[PDB]
Amino acid sequence: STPLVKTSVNYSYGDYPLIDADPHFKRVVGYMRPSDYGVIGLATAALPAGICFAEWLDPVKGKFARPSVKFLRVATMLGFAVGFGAAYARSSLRFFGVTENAREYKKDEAQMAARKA
Amino acid sequence: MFIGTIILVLSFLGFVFNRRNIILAFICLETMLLGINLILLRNSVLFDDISGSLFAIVIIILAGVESAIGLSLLVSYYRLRGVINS
Amino acid sequence: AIPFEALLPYGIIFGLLTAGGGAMQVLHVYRNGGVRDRFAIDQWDSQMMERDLRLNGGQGRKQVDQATAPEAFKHNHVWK
Amino acid sequence: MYLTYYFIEITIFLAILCTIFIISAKNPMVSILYMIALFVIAAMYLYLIGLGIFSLLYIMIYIGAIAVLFLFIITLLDINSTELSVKSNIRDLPLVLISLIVLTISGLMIYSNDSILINKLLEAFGNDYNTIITQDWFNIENTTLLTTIGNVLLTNNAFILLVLAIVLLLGIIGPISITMKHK
Amino acid sequence: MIINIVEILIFLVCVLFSVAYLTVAERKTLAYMQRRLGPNFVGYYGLLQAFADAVKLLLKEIVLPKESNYIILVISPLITLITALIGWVVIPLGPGITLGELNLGILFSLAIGSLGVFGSLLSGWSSNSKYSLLGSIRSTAQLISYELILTSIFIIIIMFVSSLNITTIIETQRVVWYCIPLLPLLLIFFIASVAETARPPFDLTESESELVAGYFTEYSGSPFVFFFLAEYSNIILISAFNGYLLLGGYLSFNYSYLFNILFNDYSYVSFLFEGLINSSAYAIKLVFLMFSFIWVRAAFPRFTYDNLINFCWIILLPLLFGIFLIIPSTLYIFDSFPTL
Amino acid sequence: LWARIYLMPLLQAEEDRQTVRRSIAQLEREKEIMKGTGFDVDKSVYNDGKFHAPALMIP
Amino acid sequence: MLILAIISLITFVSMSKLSDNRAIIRLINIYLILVLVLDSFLYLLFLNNQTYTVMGELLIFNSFTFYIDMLIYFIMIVISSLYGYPKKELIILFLINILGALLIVHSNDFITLFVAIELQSYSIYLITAIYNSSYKASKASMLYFFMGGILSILIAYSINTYYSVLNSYTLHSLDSLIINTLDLNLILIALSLGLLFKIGIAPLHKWLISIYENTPILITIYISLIPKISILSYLVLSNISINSLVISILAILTLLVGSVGGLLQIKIKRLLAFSGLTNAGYMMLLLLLNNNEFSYLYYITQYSISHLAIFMIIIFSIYYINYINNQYNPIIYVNQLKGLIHDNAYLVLSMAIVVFSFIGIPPLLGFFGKLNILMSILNNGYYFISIVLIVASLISALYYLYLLNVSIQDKNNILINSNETVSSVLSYILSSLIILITFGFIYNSLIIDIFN
Amino acid sequence: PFEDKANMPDNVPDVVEVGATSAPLLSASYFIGAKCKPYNDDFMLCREESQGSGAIDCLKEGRRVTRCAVSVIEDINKSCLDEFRLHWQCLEQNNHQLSGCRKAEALLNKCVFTKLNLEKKIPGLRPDEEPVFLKKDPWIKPAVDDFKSVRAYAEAKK
Amino acid sequence: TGGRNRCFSEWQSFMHCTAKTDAKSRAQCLPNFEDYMECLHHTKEKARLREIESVLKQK
Amino acid sequence: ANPGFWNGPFRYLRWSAHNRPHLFFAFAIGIAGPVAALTLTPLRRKYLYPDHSPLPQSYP
Amino acid sequence: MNTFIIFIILIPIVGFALLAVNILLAVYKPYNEKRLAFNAAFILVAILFLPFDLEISTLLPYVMSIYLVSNYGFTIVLLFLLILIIGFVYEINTNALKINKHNKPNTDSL
Amino acid sequence: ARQGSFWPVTFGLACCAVEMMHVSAPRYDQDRLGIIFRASPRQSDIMIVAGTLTNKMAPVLRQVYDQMPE
Ligand SMILES: CCCCCCCCCCCCCCCCCC(=O)OC[C@H](COP(=O)(O)OCCN)OC(=O)CCCCCCCCCCCCCCCCC
Repeated sequence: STPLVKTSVNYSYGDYPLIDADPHFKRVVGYMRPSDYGVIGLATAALPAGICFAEWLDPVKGKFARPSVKFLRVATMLGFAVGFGAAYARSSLRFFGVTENAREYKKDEAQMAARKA
Repeated sequence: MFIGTIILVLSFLGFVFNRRNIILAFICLETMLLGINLILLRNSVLFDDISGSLFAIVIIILAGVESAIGLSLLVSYYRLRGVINS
Repeated sequence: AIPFEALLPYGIIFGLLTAGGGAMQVLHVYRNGGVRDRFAIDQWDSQMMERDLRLNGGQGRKQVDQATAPEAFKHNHVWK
Repeated sequence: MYLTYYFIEITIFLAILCTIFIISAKNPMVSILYMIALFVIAAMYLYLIGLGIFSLLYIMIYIGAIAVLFLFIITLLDINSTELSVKSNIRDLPLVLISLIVLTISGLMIYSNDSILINKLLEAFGNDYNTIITQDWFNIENTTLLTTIGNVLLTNNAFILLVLAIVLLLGIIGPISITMKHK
Repeated sequence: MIINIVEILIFLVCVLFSVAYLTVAERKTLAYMQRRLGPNFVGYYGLLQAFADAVKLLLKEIVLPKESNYIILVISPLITLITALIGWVVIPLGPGITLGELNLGILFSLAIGSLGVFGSLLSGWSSNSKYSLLGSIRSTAQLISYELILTSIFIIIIMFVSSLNITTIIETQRVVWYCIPLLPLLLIFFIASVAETARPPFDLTESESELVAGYFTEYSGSPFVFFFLAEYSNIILISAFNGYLLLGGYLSFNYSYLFNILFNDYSYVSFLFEGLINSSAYAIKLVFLMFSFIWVRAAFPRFTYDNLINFCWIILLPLLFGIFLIIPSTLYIFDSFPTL
Repeated sequence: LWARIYLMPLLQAEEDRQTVRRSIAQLEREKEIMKGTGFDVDKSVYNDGKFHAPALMIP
Repeated sequence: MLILAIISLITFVSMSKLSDNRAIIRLINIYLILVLVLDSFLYLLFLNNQTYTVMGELLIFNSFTFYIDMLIYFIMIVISSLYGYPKKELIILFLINILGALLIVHSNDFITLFVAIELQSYSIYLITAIYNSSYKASKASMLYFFMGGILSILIAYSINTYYSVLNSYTLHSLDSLIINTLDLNLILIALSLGLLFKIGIAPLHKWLISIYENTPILITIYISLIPKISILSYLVLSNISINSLVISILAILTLLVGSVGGLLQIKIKRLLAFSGLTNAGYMMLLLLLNNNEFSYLYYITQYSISHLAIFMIIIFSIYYINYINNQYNPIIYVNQLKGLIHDNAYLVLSMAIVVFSFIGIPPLLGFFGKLNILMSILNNGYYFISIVLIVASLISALYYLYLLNVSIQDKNNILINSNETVSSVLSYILSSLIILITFGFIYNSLIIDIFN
Repeated sequence: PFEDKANMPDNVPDVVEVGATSAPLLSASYFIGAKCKPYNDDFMLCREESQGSGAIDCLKEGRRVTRCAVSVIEDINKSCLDEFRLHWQCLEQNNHQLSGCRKAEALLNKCVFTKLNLEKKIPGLRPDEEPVFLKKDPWIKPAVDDFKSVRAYAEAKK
Repeated sequence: TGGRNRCFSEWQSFMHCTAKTDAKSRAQCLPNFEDYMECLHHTKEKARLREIESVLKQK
Repeated sequence: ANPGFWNGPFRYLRWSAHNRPHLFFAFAIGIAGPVAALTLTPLRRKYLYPDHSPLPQSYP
Repeated sequence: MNTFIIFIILIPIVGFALLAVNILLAVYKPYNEKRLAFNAAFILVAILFLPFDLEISTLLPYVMSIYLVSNYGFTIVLLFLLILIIGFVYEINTNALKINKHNKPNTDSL
Repeated sequence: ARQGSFWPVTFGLACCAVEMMHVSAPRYDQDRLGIIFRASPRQSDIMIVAGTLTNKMAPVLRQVYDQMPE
């Protein structure tokens, strides 16, 4: 809904970040992709220390110091963001097969129940 | 398409035979980017609505940044702003 | 009170553009005949108003008074 | 047919007459004074060809910004000019430029359509002779639009717009980090 | 063919006679604002001073050995031709329904107001004086920096319009008195409008004797009246341009003229009257605007170039980019977009 | 625009008869010009058989 | 996820105290983690190398282009580590140069291509003169700018003629048009020669080389490698002209002779600049092919790792010279590094194996770059171009071995008393060890790209 | 130079049409809509299905769809002659701002639905339609000085 | 990226030729393709007009 | 005089909007744009569909 | 013809007219008596002027047809303005002149 | 026309320039007559020498006098 009969094609999995529109498709959609996740939702948490692992990467930036001072917050943000994309890279698929395929168990039922759109 | 090829070729061999004044060379290289659009626009007019003219508005918007980087790099053809030199 | 002298140049600067607007209105009703003026409805009056010129002047409501379809216009122009 | 209003299209003679000035000027900046005359002749060409919109775009953004910037530079740090096209500086000019003009005329001939001969080289020069195009009438054009369709295509091809956002980003960050010289 | 050339002569004599008496008008209103009286002596009443001054200052004509005459004999004619006069090609609401202009309005005015700037720059290029051309580059730099935030705001007010021909803004604005009542950034347009046509409280490159006893070049003679007339004519054009879009033409008494012309005339007696009151509306919206120019001439002093570029590239422009982060946003929120 | 689209068949048919009547009459004129020597006036240039419009006419 | 990184760290360089040696550690680790958690697209990459298209104009070829951007990320991580551990505020435009290069390795259609080659070229024009307190860089940047402008309008004129003959733009719409109107062929070779500005094909030859010697060494590593792989990776991704139809073969003949006839050079930068030119000329020979990309995809990495390696080795060799050149450029003469084997000869061993790389002795690189190149040539039948490639390899090997023979003669007076300078040593050791142990896993890649 | 070509002939294989008249048919635009709509739909459908094959719906639909419009304008020239006439007379002024004559609209529409019993079905269910009595809008400027007495008398007599 | 063209009418009857894989029949699209080309440049149109004006020249 | 300092954000936004406020009140508009653009999907509560059209070619 | 072409043709001749009035009757008799420096803010202002013009040239077709791109052209141009406004937040941090000579350090004695 | 506008250029050296700027004062206004002086010797008509005139000034004064229209 929400727009005209115009279409927005995007089958996006790359290094230029995109998302999805309201709806008209058969591929992965916008709001359903953040849901239908798994216990890999801490994969974004695994990167949340990894860019915060730059302190472990500090092998003597200056002479004889450690613990880079509080811009790690910034790094923490990037430590979120890339991992968020990595969670958003967990498009298992939208109703294809021959994969892990919990979508036919946790999203086939939603397309069954929502029988008015 | 005589109208665009002729201005393109004259800008080009003006950029060749330019044994005076670095900036005349620089603006001949600029006028190449409007010798090409007189080709592109009349090909789009002879064809249709917006197919090549989208590339035309692209090359205008980018020719701006061309001249911008060319000036802001020509400023550094020397020392910077001004000092003793030779 | 108000400046009786200073609003006299504003009075003539008012009156000049006033007469300048009135003259445009008069010269366009005399140009078009006793009607208002059309704006650019682009690509569309060149269907519509050109068709009116192919039939008549001004406007008319009838069935059809054409002859050889009132001489159907076809535009031609040189190659670029 | 209003005799001059048919050869008002052939303004290319003023284009080549301005461009023959553009490489042989006296001062270094009377040339770029003539460059805006070249651009406004290009605008006259585009208004005549059926697109006055891009004429007014060129007047707004070329001689509004970039030619203004050429004049802006050429005030300060003015380069040492060789004086004019002297005969000693017109040395080795004709001996390659004549052949180059011929070869580039053959390149304009190589822009022709499909003939694997030199017949296409003569065909484009006679392209106006056998032909004058025939316009048509309005079959179902609902809404009026000239550059609106350009933005419609800029919505369909949105990604190049979001990337030339990055090229304008570069156009502003570069001149900061090449001339400001932070302390 | 004869009607349109007498049309164009009426409109040219209106604008020329207008900008002639405008300088006497502003000097009078400065004078009453400066608690004195203006030109009160010239000839027959005291409305005539500039009309004698034009004939006066023709008959001077010097030239300078530091400069080619070929540029300065034409560059004040350049801004006289293009900046002053053919900005009126758009017929900036030639105040009736009709104009002397076909269509595609606002960006033509943009292009010609853009075209005036190197008319100023090449003017200041002259005479090869190492203290002069830096002042020229100063003038032109602040001039383009406020051109940009004329441009980037009257392209965002037409986001309530979306139609680029001249009239459609004006027929759009009669419902709301759209111009200032929905948005007061008119005032920053106004404070932009003193800069891009510098008749300003800024006076910035008019460092009249701070340089070697001359400010611009002192190209006196016919180039002086050219520069003088073109500056004042750029003022009334950009003031009309304010009264064109972001201040309104077509005052609401013509909207109420449905309750007046239907009580006055029977049926279309040569359209005799409505163009006149419409012109009256646009004229009183225009001269009341430039009365504030003549205020701000004599209210606040010059404005200090470094702070002027501070005033462009630091404050007004980010407020501006916020303001068209919301005017696409708010109409999208509240109901919807405009058609064309 | 809805108003305009209710006019859109009508006006186009107004042209369509014309672009029948202008087209074949031009072809008949060229039948007069090209008679004598046998020639493919009576032949589509487009190799698909479907009706096209004449263009690029010399005046 | 590069655009998010750019817009993040342009805000991060804003409101920074001009320390500006930490932000590159953040960019290095960010690109490292992005590669480490974005390699998971390789499973969804290829069943039969199924392409995936963004909006009709951008292409994602999951075997080829998904390896090319991984190489871009890899060499960027190496460059970013090289600036860590003399700098100005510049990694924003390093990353946007990367963005442009990755767009041209993903560009299906010419509008995206032209935008991105020009974005890329603007990045090169800027990076050439960030070190603005030079007289070398000031001249080199303007020269690079003017000729990039010429070659830019050559690009755009080629594609404008392409639009003039066909109202489409995409090479997807070329679709084996076998009537092959001759101007389509001439347009396409014009577009080829236009994109081939960066390789400096022997009529376009000399101008790059003075630019390479007039940049600092921390820069000429970066722009002897980025567009070298970028424009050619575009040029092999779409095979423009199946063969040359003798136009391009003449260009590479006069290149691979007439740039290896540039033998006698005393300046280091000129020397390995010609090296990186001629080894780029190599991979132009399989631009002359069709349906062949494995040799190209393997030769990029199994060249560029070693190109990066030899630049990193002569970076490490500044410490041992007992003379330096200008503030921006340390080591420009070959004869500066004479007795290096009497210094830390393990790096002499690394320099040895990475120059024996470039000559192509078998068990590390050359029997896997040049072997794939030669099988791709002789698959087609270009019999003459094989033997001229062999002559090019021998004469290239001569000035290659010039470096090792000046590297290990005898030192005048230097052995040992020092402090250390390390923790980037694992980078050079990683490149050298991956150079001389690829013969182990030279068959796993042969299966993996057979399945992609 | 947009020179005009004005050739003349007449082609045999069909009965000739009857053309239509000026821009005042914009007033009659909805009036041909609901009556001649299936004719319109079949015409444009037959045109679109014959992919490129135009000039073959002329004898069937190019005649038929014009016959319907000629019939409608003859009915409206007998039914509500001056009610049509003052309405387009309004509507040729005011740039064809079709908002600008929305009071003589109601007169003409009441006359049509009285005698020729048609409507104006603008398709779309969400808002209100043709009776708005604007109340936040752009009604008119010159309110049709020969026609305000007409709708006033229609409020008076009817 | 193809706006409402004056030559769009020959995409479909070229693309429906390449709907099936007869671009590997390699000739089934050539009438369609060169009709697309004559929509692009009007070449044989123009030669036809040059022929008829040459016949005009000899009267 | 004191500039803004980040580490107390409720304090920072105060001693931003009080000492260098002229970018604060810009970016308040810059956050009033898109955040309010996301608080509309309940606030329209299905208010209206525009329903415009080019030519409606119908079906069989 | 006949509409405004008369204006843009009449006006240059009027300019030459009021010029060429007093070139003849003004008295001339011309008797007698009738490198450089810099700053970054005198140059970078006009250099950075140009991209912020032609992004308005980018924005101008979008604001021409704001309709026909509903709910989606808004999103794209919001992303465009985000990518541009971060360039603005880059350039706010630096562009100003610096007064070179104003010192204040405390004074010490032995 | 020459008698009406009549603007000078200030040369204005001493106390007599204080009375000159008293003519620009509102009591005995210049602009009730037309006297609107520019600070530029080419745009001028008459050259009011006010104040005393030093030996040091006089070449500057004659040089101002020469760059002044006829
Ligand atoms: C919220 C709901 C609505 C949403 C839509 C919002 C639309 C609102 C309308 C636009 C908002 C108006 C914004 C006005 C911008 C002016 C900002 C400004 O001038 O900043 C002052 C600044 C001071 O300089 P600085 O020292 O650098 O400041 C730092 C001090 N620590 O800069 C300066 O140096 C001051 C220089 C100003 C020069 C002005 C000269 C006189 C102008 C007065 C004439 C105008 C009056 C006529 C029009 C009024 C009509 C009523």
